[PDB]
Amino acid sequence: SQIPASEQETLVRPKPLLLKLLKSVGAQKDTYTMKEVLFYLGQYIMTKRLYDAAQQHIVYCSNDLLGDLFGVPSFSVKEHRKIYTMIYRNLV
Ligand SMILES: CC(C)(O)c1cc(F)c2c(c1)C(=O)N(Cc1ccc(C#N)cn1)[C@@]2(OCC1(CO)CC1)c1ccc(Cl)cc1
Repeated sequence: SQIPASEQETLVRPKPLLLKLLKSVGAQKDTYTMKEVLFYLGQYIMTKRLYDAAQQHIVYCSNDLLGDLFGVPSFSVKEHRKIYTMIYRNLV
């Protein structure tokens, strides 16, 4: 665990383009726990194949709405506080 359980559990409201992303992989609500947002972001990453076998912990999100939302061309799945901060930029 890198992120406290209580923080993972908290209900959040995605801004519209993050909601678009979540809805494109089957999410059907306006509010989610951060853990739920992360689950659907993972579904999106795996669906769009934003990964590479040579660097298995890197999400390659350039030229993708996810990259626009997070403001980076790539990031490491191991850096959870950095991921949370990128999500917070996208919550109401
Ligand atoms: C192959 C690759 C690049 O290594 C990869 C891709 C991937 F999509 C996931 C992982 C790894 C991984 O470990 N995940 C779980 C995770 C990672 C970090 C945090 C935080 N803070 C929370 N959860 C991901 O989702 C996994 C899954 C849903 O749980 C089945 C679809 C995931 C979710 C969301 C984000 Cl933003 C980033 C990553």
